[PDB]
Amino acid sequence: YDRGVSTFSPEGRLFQVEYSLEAIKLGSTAIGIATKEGVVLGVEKRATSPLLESDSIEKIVEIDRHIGCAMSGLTADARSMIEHARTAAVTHNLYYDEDINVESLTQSVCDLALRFGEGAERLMSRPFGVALLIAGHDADDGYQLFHAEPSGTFYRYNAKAIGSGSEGAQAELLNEWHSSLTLKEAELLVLKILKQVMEEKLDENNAQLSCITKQDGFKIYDNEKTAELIKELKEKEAAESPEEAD
Amino acid sequence: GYDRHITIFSPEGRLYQVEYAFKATNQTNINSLAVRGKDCTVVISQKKVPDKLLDPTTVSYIFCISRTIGMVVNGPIPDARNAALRAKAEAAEFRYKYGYDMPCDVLAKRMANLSQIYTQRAYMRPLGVILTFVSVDEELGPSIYKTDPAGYYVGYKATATGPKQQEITTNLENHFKKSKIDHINEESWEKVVEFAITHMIDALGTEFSKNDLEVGVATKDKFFTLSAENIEERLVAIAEQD
Amino acid sequence: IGTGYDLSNSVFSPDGRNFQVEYAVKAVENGTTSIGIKCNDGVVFAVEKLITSKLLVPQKNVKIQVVDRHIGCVYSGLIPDGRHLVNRGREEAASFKKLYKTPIPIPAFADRLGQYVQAHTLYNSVRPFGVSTIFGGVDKNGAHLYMLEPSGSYWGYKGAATGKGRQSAKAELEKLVDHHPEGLSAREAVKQAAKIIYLAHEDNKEKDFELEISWCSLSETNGLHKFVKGDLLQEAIDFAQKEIN
Amino acid sequence: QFNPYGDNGGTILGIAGEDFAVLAGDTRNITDYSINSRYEPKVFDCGDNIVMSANGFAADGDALVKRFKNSVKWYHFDHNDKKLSINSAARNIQHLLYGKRFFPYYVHTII
Amino acid sequence: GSRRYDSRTTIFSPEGRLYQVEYALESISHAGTAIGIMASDGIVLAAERKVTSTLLEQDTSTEKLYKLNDKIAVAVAGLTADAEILINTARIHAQNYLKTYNEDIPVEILVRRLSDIKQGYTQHGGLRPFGVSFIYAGYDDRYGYQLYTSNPSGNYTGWKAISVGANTSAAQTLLQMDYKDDMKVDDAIELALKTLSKTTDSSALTYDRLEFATIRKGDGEVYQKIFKPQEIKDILVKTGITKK
Amino acid sequence: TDRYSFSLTTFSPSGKLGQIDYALTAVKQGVTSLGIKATNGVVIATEKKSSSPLAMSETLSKVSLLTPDIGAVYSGMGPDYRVLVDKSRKVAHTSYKRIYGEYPPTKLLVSEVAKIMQEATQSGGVRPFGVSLLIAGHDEFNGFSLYQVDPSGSYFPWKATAIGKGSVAAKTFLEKRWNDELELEDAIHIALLTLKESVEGEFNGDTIELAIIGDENPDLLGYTGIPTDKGPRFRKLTSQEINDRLEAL
Amino acid sequence: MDIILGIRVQDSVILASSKAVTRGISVLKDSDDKTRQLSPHTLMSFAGEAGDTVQFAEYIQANIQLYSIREDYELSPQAVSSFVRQELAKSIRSRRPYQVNVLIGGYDKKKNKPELYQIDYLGTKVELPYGAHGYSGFYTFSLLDHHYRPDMTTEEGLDLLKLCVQELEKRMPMDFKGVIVKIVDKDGIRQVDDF
Amino acid sequence: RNNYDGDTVTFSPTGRLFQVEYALEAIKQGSVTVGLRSNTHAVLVALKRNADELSSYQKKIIKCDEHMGLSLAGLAPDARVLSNYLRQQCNYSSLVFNRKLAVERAGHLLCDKAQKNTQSYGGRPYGVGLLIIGYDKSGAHLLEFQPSGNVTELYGTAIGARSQGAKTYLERTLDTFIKIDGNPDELIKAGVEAISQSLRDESLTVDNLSIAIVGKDTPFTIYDGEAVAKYI
Amino acid sequence: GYDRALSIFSPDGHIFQVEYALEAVKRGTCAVGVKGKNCVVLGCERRSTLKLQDTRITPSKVSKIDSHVVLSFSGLNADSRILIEKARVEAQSHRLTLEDPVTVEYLTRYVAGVQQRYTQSGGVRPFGVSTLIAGFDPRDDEPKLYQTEPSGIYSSWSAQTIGRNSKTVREFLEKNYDRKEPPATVEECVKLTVRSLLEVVQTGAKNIEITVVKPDSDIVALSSEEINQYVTQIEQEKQEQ
Repeated sequence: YDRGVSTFSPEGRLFQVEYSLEAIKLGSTAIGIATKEGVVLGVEKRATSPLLESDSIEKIVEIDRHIGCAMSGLTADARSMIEHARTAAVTHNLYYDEDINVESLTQSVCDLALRFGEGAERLMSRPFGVALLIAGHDADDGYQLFHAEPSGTFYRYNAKAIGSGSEGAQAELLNEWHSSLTLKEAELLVLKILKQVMEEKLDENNAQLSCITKQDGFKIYDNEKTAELIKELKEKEAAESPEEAD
Repeated sequence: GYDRHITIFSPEGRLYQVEYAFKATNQTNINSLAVRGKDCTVVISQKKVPDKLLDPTTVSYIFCISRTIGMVVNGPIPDARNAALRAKAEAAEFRYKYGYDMPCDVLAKRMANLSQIYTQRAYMRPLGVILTFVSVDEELGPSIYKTDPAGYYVGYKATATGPKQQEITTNLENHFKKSKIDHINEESWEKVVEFAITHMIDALGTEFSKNDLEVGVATKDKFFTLSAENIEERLVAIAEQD
Repeated sequence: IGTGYDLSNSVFSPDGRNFQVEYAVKAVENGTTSIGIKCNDGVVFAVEKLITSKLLVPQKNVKIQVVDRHIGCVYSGLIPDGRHLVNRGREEAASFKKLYKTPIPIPAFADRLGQYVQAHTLYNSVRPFGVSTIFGGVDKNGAHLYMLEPSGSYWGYKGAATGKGRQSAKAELEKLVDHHPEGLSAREAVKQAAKIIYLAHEDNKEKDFELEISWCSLSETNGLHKFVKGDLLQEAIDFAQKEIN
Repeated sequence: QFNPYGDNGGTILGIAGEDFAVLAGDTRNITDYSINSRYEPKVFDCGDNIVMSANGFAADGDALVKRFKNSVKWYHFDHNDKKLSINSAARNIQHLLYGKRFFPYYVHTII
Repeated sequence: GSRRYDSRTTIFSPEGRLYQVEYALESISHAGTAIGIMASDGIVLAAERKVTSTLLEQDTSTEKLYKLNDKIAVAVAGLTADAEILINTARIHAQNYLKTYNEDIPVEILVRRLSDIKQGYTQHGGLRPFGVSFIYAGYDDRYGYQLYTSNPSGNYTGWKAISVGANTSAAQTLLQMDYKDDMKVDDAIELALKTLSKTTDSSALTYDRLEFATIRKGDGEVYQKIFKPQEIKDILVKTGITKK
Repeated sequence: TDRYSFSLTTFSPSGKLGQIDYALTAVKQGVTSLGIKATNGVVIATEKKSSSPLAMSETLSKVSLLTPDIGAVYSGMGPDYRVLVDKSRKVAHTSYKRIYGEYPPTKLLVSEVAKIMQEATQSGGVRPFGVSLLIAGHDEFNGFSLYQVDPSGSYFPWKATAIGKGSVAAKTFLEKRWNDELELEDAIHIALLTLKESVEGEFNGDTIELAIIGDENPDLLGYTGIPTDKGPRFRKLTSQEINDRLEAL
Repeated sequence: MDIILGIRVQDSVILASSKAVTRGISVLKDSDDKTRQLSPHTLMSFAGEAGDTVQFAEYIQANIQLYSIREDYELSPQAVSSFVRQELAKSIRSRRPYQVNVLIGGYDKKKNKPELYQIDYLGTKVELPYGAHGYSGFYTFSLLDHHYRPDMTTEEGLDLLKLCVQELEKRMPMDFKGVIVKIVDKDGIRQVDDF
Repeated sequence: RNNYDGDTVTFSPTGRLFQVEYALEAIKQGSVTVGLRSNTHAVLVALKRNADELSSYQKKIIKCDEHMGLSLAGLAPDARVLSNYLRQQCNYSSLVFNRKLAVERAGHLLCDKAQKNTQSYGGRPYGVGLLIIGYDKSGAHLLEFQPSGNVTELYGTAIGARSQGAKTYLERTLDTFIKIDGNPDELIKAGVEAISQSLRDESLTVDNLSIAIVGKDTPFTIYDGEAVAKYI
Repeated sequence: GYDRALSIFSPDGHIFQVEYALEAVKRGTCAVGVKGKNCVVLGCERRSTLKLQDTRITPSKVSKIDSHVVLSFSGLNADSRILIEKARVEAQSHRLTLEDPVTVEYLTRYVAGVQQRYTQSGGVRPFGVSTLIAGFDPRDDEPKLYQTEPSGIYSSWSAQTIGRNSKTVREFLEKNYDRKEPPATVEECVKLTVRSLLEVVQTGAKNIEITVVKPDSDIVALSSEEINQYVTQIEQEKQEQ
């Protein structure tokens, strides 16, 4: 408190930005994988009690029919961001009779990240405490997955994990991704990585899946199809034997 | 703690920033004297031009606020010029709004109220300047009114400000106690200038040349400052006295 | 008694000083050398430009700025703060001209800049300017040369100098004032300014320098502020190179 | 009272064929019963193979043309040099025009 | 710049408390004692002047008991100036409700308005809270006789009998020992005077150190009676606390 | 830019407003002033402590007129008192006279000044006033009144009191000397006696200021022809009158 | 204007409002309820400029419902009338004033008495045994001046309203397509099914 | 330091603004970019940096106007803000005066925009360095801008990590590349060599390389992907 | 005017003011909500039981936002009043602009958004209140129960508790609540609620305040005698053991 909110560290970084990144590190798990057949987003619900109705954990939201979003960290902040995204998308339609590019939506969202500080147009006190995986499809750059941080910076990942297991998960992602990956393969991969990095035994109640495809747009998987995919991955991993002990 | 940094009360009930501004008022290390004549008012100040690269005509701490009011400042020249501009603007606005020239004491009270506002609000810092306004008010005659960074202001028969202010004050006091009048019984303003310079030489104990003094004179409906040669003529007259 | 009087601008110390202003002055002393010389019919400004590398385009990266068509300003210290101060001074001059038709007199412009800086030394939310500015020109009352410090204090000079080699320059200037009571000419003032910049460059002799000279003279420039270029610039440079070596 | 509107005459025409379009205009700029210029074009190329003409009040037409060209420039800046669809340009022109719904551009527009 | 000097008056302690709220409550505890008692046929307010001097014009002095409207009165404990600011705002709010609805202001509405003002001061603006505690005594056609209390925290509650200021613990103990739901206004007056005399930090209760008020129904109209020095002296000598 | 939007006077853990107590401390070191209420007038008095004999003490007035029936004196910081008197005159004119056509009563004007001072103790970026005020007024429905206003924004009605350095010694002297039947001259004499103790230098009409809220002075009205308009009740005593009353001490 | 009538009977208040809304030379609707239930025991009929009427009515309804929820209490009809009058009187001197006239009928339970208030778009409020807005009064008042009686029953009030409606349908240039009649009493608000 | 590095409004006793230096260090800890001009062209070669191998390479060159662009080094959002301001200024020039904004004036505007932030409480200096290439009525121009507010015109320079290698390569190659007039590919190859002179344990690939070219008869154009394969 | 950033991030990634508001919540009276098959019960704790307190006028812990949604809170009472006023105003506004009463989810989300804005705005501190919002959607019989915390997070719960000793009550609820068999009758729901409260309210039944919500805006507060009946019936079964 002895310094300003928009103060630089001697290393050349914004304190509040790094602290919000730490808060994101303490967040739930969100993994996205983009392939030529579509993008898949999977999140860990993380219900803090058995009496919490796990359905009321909406960590995968729809920005537009062609843009979906997954959140990690202080999910409350994400609310405002989501609004700014959704309206912006529809506004780009109203002004141009076309769908807004994924990169354009992500950039417009990031334009809010560093709109904090003191002084004053009044700006918010602290940066956001949530990171976003924004998946989408447009006719210009195909299927796209973006990582958006409260640092105002956004990257484009072929696959990205954010949250708690985000470190270890990312490593396995780098080992299991290829340009010829299919949609079902990406679904099972997200499920496997989530089952690894989750403290709880992964079922259809503490995890949520969603996919953006060119045909059906952004669709969130219901509990039944997610449970069927979980059983499929269980059968796959249980029946695999590529070992050579001797 | 921080009661020494802004204009808030210390546990002893004092405002340290006001005291430090008072201390800063003497940064110029120049002494100024002011006296009232029979129908005029004279202000003398030490003109100290250390650098020869300086244009000696630009070095001055006496300002012509209006056609009638003059102001001599003890303190740094930035705050001096700030107060000068503010006082000129106040005098002009008063003349416009109320139809007559702003009186000496009225301008002094306005500047003192501004200094008081600086004394009570945090974002404004006091001005490290002591302001002596002199004129010949059409209602009060010769008038000398002085304000300080504390928001205090008062009028004098004759006053002095500077590092050696106590000496000059005691000198004037003694002279007036011996004369038992509150002014310099002289019809000519040049003789009152000579009196002021003589008594400042006596108090400070140093000799002055024409380039060591600023002399402002306020007569009815005029305030001016003497040139180097007029000051030299006054010094010649003083040297030829007994 | 106490500590912390230097952590906030406008805070008076127990002795009666604004330590932030003096720190800004120290920041000024770290800058390159810039001088001004008032001749009989005008003023001449000169400045040293430290050549950080051969990659810099010569004769570019101008350091002397112009206000109205008759005022010249050269600032030693934080170049951006000097540019901001020049912008504010140009605004003041535009206002003065629009309201009074006549171009702003040099003393009026000086007082405007001084009030601006003095205001910048009044609040704990604004940093005092980190530059010392030598400016001036020719108005209806002849030539005027002024120098303004980060404290808001400004004065009229026969000659002024600031920066690293200021003392060197402040020496040479004092010679001229003593050896020319009648006054210098514009061309001779330009040559002397080139010489003085060359001499003061020895205090920052580490890297090479580029000379930049401008002048406003009633007869040589007809009262307009103009950059000395071409043959006169080469003459001044040769004069300085011969005098120093 | 000052009348902020005026008429400069002119006539523009637009036709669309199989794989082409054509926008034509007369080059005569006039005022009242006098000619201002015999060659003052008003059918402009804006890029992305989009031709526009706003005929009527010359000042409002020029203002609208400049605004639409600026809009296409910023649309290229803010969307990775994406080509501006003709329908997208039409919607943006609708919004440009309706911006002054209560002080309209006294021009009939055709792209 | 000015950040180093900001005390941040509206911030939470690690435990979940408001520093300035607690400190203002302490300042109020160091102030005069005020007691309100609600009876079946009226309400009584009593207060002790901490300013004690024989040269104090106690006649034209009203520093503890104030009138909001004609049916609501307040006993104050704490800073008198903040109290007067809040009293002016409360009178204005009551008169605005009257002008809008052409009906007298219900007591709880005024109390909640003042409490919300206080809370706003304990959540934004970075200003110090009001060091004042209020005892409201009023009558409205909905709940009848009503006794409320409010503190700098912005919280308000209702009471049959309550006390604020100094020695509130002993006063509450005595009141809880001697209170009955079926008391009358005179019994409430006696109880308030006895509690003040037992919880006073002075020698003994005297008329020059007391403020007294009664809201009664004596016809079907309520009377807001602020006691005069002689009336206070008479009720004191009648209750046996003094003699003359 | 005035970023100081936060309170500079906050509650300490001990339940104390530090700046209020420090303003009271600054008041205690001020020169002693006093007021005394009689049956037919009020009296306010204080010492005119000049800095140097070269300074004209009459040019600086510690007793000032608020309304033709209400005057005020102070103890503490001169400049705060001067700006407070200016604000008080302006608020008496605007917030009352321009609404009811009459000058405000003493209690309401004191309440307005108390509101100003409380805002000084609670608003952002400001310190409390370093003064204490003794205001003596007269209105038709409340008669004569004498009030004291402290930096805390609180005010109290006094039959007679004093503030400043020698306040306590003065106040005790007033307790043994006051009664509810004094005439105006008796109050003047008692005020002069009480002040003579709390003064160190000379004690004459040129070193003391004293004003009275007594009878109406039609000679000070400046215009005749309106029977309903009587003279002002406030009058500052001349040095000649002060010395004449001292000659009979 | 539209037909907005009200009659205060012993222990009830009856409000009648035309069912026709016509824009241009076409009757757009013949079943328009020009009333809004401000509270369970206070109803308000309205008529005036198109748009402003329903806007003002629903705004007043929202404010009254918010007050009822906030305090868990129903405002007396007098208080609701005073609030609506103050709103209209503040509106008249605004940039675009509301041009709506209202009749407010309510059964005050604390007094166990029916009350009827008439307010025009200017903010002139009156408590009358019977009231009307627009040209309707120009007829109905006369009838009432002859046929009203303080000790009437709700059925007698309905018959008097039927007489007023017959007179209007006989001597009015406009066809208001009948009226909706509502009764407000101690048991709340009901709507006469067949009038 | 500890008592003088909390704000941009506080001067150190030596006369230093520490927050400005911290922003400069934020620049130094960024991807490397280099600019070089002759008398007919100006080229920016940027080495885009990626988080990991599954991430993209953050864009480093931004187009401001059909005749002027810049490359960033450091904070991307501050670069976006400054580039949008520069776009606005060039657009205002073209619309109000039918004039292409001079590169020198653009540098002046950026310097003043930064000085605004390096003197006011409640604000930080920008955290990115910029290299501006532009072809105006005065020829080709390259500018280097630091958030201290200092902008300087150079024949060639470089910023980011290990920029000294590229700077020294340009210091030696000055007399060589200043003469590459009327040959864009050779100037691009010189820039690629300069940026290679600042590589440690890495090789230039189409994914991490971005080129920008402006000049006479050549609008400011960006080359990414296969377009840069001709220089790898 | 005052825009000082009070709620900022800490080096470990924590917003301290939010956690201290949560602590203030942990110091407030206990509140609990339970969902039945067709009803929702809200129970609240009374601060011991003082005798000089007037219980007819003191505000109750359960406040109605609309005719079909109720709100209980734990923490600072004043912040609760502010949130209740804002929620009632928003409910009336949604009725005015949508011609349909708000859903429990929508009101809950509005309150959570208000709190989140208060955790990210300058010159203001977060709310020291946690809220339990209960009710039934319009023309819908499915019970709705939600919880919001000072941090701005909102979530639905089969049964939940907030305030002091909420850990013990939450354990009791996780023990004695079968999702497959929610309390089918209102009596069973009230009994489970009063039992869960009595696990912490050692004092008498006066300390318990129960309200029951049933579809089509059927909100009824239980009398102290009914609470006494429930506590006596549960205690007699406990002694049987």
